[PDB]
Amino acid sequence: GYYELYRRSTIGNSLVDALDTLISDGRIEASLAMRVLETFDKVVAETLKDNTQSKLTVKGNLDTYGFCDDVWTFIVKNCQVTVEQSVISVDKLRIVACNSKKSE
Amino acid sequence: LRRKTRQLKVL
Amino acid sequence: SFNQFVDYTLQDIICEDSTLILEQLAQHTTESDNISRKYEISFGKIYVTKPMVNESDGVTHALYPQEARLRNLTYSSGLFVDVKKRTYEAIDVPGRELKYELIAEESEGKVFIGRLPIMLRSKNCYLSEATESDLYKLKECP
Amino acid sequence: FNMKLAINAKTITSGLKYALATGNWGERAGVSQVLNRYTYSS
Amino acid sequence: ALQANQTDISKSHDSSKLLWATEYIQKKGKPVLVNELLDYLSMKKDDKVIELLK
Amino acid sequence: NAEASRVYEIIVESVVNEVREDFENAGIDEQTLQDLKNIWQKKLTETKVTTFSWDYLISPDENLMLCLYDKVTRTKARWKCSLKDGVVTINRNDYTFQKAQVEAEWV
Amino acid sequence: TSGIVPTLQNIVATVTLGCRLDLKTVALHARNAEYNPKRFAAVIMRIREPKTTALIFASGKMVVTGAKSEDDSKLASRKYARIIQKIGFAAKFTDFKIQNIVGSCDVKFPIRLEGLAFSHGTFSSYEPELFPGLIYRMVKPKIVLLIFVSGKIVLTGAKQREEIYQAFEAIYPVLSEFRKM
Amino acid sequence: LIGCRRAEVARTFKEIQSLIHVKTKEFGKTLNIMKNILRGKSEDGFLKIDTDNMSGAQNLTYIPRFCSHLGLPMQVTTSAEYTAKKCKEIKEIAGKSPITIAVVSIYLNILLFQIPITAAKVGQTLQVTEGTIKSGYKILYEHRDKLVDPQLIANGVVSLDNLPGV
Repeated sequence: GYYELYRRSTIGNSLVDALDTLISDGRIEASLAMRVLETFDKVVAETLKDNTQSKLTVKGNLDTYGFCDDVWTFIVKNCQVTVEQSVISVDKLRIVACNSKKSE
Repeated sequence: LRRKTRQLKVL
Repeated sequence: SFNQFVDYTLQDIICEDSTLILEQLAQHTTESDNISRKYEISFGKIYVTKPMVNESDGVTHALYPQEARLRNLTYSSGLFVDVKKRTYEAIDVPGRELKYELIAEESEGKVFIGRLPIMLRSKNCYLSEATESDLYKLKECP
Repeated sequence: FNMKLAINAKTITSGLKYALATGNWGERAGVSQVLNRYTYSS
Repeated sequence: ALQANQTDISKSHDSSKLLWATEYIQKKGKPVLVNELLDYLSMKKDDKVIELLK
Repeated sequence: NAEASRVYEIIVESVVNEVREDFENAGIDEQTLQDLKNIWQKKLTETKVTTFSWDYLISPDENLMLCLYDKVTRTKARWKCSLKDGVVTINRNDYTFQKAQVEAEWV
Repeated sequence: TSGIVPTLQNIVATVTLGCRLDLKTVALHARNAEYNPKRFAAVIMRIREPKTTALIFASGKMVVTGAKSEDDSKLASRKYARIIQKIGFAAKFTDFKIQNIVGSCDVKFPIRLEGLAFSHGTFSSYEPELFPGLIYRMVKPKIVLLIFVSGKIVLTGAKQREEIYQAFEAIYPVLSEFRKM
Repeated sequence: LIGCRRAEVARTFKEIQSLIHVKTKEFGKTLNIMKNILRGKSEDGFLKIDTDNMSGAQNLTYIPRFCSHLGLPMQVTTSAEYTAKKCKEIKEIAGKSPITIAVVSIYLNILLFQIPITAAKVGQTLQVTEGTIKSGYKILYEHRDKLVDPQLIANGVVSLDNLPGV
């Protein structure tokens, strides 16, 4: 198994908001829903690292950090991000990260 | 139980 | 006799037992560690220094026979050998014959093996190339 | 593994020095003697 | 959260359940009867637990 | 961002190409696939993020990002974070990256 | 006498909270928490306004470092205990003991550390190849001093002000006789 | 290490670590403990005057060995000993390690005597960072008059204009 994060993203919330309608309509069962979420996370973690080419950096002040369950949570405030340049100001940003070690 | 290291006479 | 010994017999003695091979078997309880290692230390060319002496504090300087006689030192010179370090690994599959390959850790590199006492007026001694006036400067009898 | 501990140079050095200082050729006696410096012909 | 962190005591096998039962009867200084033990674990109906413990 | 557009395109294509065999194993009809693709497409368009072609206690429309850290270190005030393989959601805008250096100052 | 008083830079204290804690729950619910059970057997929590760092242990022990004064260490320990109570553990502030008090100061003259080691060799160890400072271990009071060539003195191992202050006042006469230029 | 220091044949921690694969921290701890034990034994039994034998720096004893390793002449070795002795008067560099002090004095005298050995070669021989040697030379460049042995320039074997500037 792999890490379980990407339902909180834009594709993930639309994913669960589409799968719950199929749960209500009976178009998918619970085991099939769990394994399709697991294989979605697997394929996202597989193809998010090979055929993409963008850069992004952030500089700011962290208001909160946290480390338990081998995840890192950050709440940085008044931070500027640079893409590829293109600079975007951020009032508040939350960062959730996992380790490089394979789970299970 | 097996001997870990051994000497080889070069030939 | 000493010139023949230093020129050829030292190298012959090194080259008869130049290589030394030690095999570390896998000793594998599980098949995840089925590798056998083969560490070879190989001697090569031997070099002889000019006659020298190292003092207490690590200072190494050229030693002359008059100084050795006065200070009760051994009129000797250092012997160095080339040592090259082969290492091999093989997949320790039972039944199948082991085939070893280098991991390219072939380090090689003169290292000190001891001091050979030098007979005077031989090809290694300082007094062989010295003229009569040079012998008088070195306080050696012509 | 340290090669300076792998090679004991004192083995060769002390062996040659001992066998040339005392005439015991080993580890035949009187192989090496103190050079006679009584006369040039001696 | 720490009362909720303990999972269901209905494991997939019977040896863990009898382990919990003998742990409870060891930690209790007096002999206990059937219904309090069945209240201690998560099911009440008669199953393999009572016959194996007998 | 065209990069984020094609990233989400290969996400939806590879996910449905993996879902097809699972749906064949489950036994449901092929009608359950293209309507699923269309509702994914309509919600990703209606989110309006990326274009397409089809006192000390921890307690959508939020600038937030999901990632995977490589190496996090800390000095007297400075926080260095080497992060990798993430998705980024600032200002209703999604971004991706390979590496990310995060510099923070802790008061 | 001495014209300069040392300033404390770090105070380490221990507090027993009197109950067992769940480091998992306090790490998920505390703000600035560091729980890595395979790296250290404690959760590491730091706050801003006294600039301290606590190591909360599962046995209810708490080690608070980073404080500049004993009152700051007391206030920080009370704030951490209040944090634990707001997380929801019955952590009574039972006792508070300060173990390590370290302070830095400047005598503002160069010091002959080799001569100091030669003179007070029975108290001082000087290994400039390892560390560029002289370690002087006073027997009364038991204070370890780090002497540097720039005049910087680091006094550690104190339990209150009434070891570090007279440790500096006793090391000053034996440092005034070792000056350069 | 204690035997070398007591025989005034003192080597450095890098030398003893090149011989024995020992961690630096507990090597220093063991050395401190054994020095305390030896001082206690001296106080209990026969008393010995240290007269600068257990001193941590001992930078004058490292100059001839390092000069021998670099193949330097005897006058260059003596001038390096004089420079290392005069570096103790300099406040800013007296806090440095004795190995670094000896190496930068030796390199300064090498540049003074036009010995064709580069700072990289000195660093490779004596296991000192080339940047550290260069920084030590650039900071001892200011104190050229005190460090360089006066009768050397009186006899004209060396001159202070030979040292490259910063």
